[PDB]
Amino acid sequence: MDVVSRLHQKYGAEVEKALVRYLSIGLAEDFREAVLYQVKTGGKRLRPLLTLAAAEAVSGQWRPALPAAAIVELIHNYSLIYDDIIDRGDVRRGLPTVRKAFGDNAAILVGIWYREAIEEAVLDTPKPTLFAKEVAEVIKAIDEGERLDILFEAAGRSDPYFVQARWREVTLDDYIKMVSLKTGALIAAAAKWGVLSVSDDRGLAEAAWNFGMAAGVAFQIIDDVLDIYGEIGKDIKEHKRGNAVVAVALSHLGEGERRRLLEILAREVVEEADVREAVALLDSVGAREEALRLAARYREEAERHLAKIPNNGTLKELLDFIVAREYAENL
Amino acid sequence: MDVVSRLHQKYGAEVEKALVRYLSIGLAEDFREAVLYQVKTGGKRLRPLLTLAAAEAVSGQWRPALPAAAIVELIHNYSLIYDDIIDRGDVRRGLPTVRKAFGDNAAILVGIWYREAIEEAVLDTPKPTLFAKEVAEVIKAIDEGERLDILFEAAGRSDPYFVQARWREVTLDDYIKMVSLKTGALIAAAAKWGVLSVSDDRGLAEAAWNFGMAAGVAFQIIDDVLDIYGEIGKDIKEHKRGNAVVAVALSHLGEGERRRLLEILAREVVEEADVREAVALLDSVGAREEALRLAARYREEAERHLAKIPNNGTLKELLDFIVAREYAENL
Ligand code: DMA
Ligand code: DMA
Ligand SMILES: [Cl-]
Ligand SMILES: [Cl-]
Repeated sequence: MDVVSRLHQKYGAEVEKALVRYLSIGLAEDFREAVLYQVKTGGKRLRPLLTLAAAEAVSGQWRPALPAAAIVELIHNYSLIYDDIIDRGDVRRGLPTVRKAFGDNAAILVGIWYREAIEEAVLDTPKPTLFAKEVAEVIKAIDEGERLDILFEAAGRSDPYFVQARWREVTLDDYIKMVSLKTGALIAAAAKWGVLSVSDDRGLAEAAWNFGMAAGVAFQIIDDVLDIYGEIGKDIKEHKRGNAVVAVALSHLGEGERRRLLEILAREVVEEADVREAVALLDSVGAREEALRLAARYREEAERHLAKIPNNGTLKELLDFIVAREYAENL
Repeated sequence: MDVVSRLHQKYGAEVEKALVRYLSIGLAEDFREAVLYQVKTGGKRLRPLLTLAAAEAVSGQWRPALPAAAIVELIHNYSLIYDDIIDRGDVRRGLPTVRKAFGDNAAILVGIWYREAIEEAVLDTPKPTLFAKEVAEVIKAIDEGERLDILFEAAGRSDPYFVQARWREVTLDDYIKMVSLKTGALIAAAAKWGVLSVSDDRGLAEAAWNFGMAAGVAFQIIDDVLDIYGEIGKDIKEHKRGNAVVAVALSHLGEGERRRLLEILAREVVEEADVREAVALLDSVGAREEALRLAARYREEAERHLAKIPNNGTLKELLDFIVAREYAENL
């Protein structure tokens, strides 16, 4: 029994109850199914589990962190609803997305509703004005990270802004700034908010934040590796320079090899043979191994921050699962 | 010089400054133009003017209400950004909409940003946790009102939810519930929030709320009359049962006339001759005059609530302008 299965057994029912409770406030009966849909499609709930484990580590209690746990999971799902609209995603967690089942525009009315459910949860935390400010900052970080990820694409969008503001160059630093915002900030928030729910120790809150950030970066990097070396080459087909292996490669490839890889990424339809050729360019500079070493760097940073947090056994198990440690080292 | 021109001269520059200030917090330079766009396209700013006039009426000061004034105008514009996406609107205030100039999906990233700018303004008010709760309630009221308005349509959408959840019947009561939410609540909030910014008198806050609600309903009704009798018959072309004249008519028309009017509204493309025929049905039961009498009812209610508020001269001028009193009585 993994730490996730165990924490789902301990915290799960209460997490699901809290999500429904905040979303249900003021919710019209004939809109209920549409609004509850995104939280009824499953998910690992890793973020709220992290929130509750962090609270429990520092204080021995997890229940006072339930409102914070619902905030972080509701923000996750709010971002997913709009992500599916923007990317026109049809499937998630093996089921139709909100935009697919209900329509793009119905999905927007749902997303708008989620942000106010998040606000109800904020008002239900131990420190409402502090949570309110951190929620605004984290949502803006996610929005900015998403903006950057799209502008780091090499092709494939029909929004004049995404086309015209597309960045000319994407460095490894750029890539790290982007994933810290898009993926890291909300995982940093999950940990930090668990601590804030049960403790006024600022040092512990800051350690939990730094721990979640680093873990989220390590996770995204690994995810990016899978999304290249497996459906082989999914991020190449999708024109992404905001991919760790690609960004690593672009930093090492010679001028002609560099120009070629960008040419492939910018192809309106990327063929199988384009993928293979792109992967060969990546391998020609050992980009995959370098990406995985970068993931190790952040995983080790997460561990140093985590060492500052008391009673951290369960959080250490979650970290290993989150950064898919066992798997990554096997690769 | 009308009350609006006068209040724009007094409050305007400070209102515009506050909008830019909250939106600018944490705003990336290359996203600035896209995000500031919706507030740089003009607008009467009637809502924040009402906020500031209400504060000034009860306390003699308007500046402490600037954060509340920015909240209400930012909510207005947040709702407009998504309204333009959902309705695929190309033009607003004589210029391209955000979705038009930047793209539907860029518009979403902008809308997401507006809600967090609204939250920064909330944190800057005299009573942050109270404002935070009222903002969540009012945004949910707008979202629900919008949901109802779309489900009150007789045709014309491609979202499975809008088609499948479309209401079978739309009564006058239904119509009033809908406009109270879609239009009234935020105008009620504008007034009430001005009072809350400078006073703990609950009776005055409640009077300002009731005053703004009633004014917003009267305004929407009149707007609906214009949107029938003038571009003649715009709401008929757009399949709206959520129109005061239409809703009045449906309540009085005989079975065959009633069935016919609905048939016209449900026509996938409504022709000129369908409009004229629809208008004749409306006139056959004096629906326009009845709608305007309903607008008078709410305008008179607004006045009774307004009478409970001290030093109310300017607020009375705004009310007349808001419910286009002079014009309505001329019609
Ligand atoms: C933090 C982490 C490793 C999450 C993995 O799943 P997900 O959050 O991307 O998706 P879901 O919400 O479906 O579990
Ligand atoms: C409250 C009221 C009578 C508003 C009229 O203008 P609007 O708010 O619909 O549009 P804009 O924001 O462009 O002035
Ligand atoms: Cl507990
Ligand atoms: Cl003042």
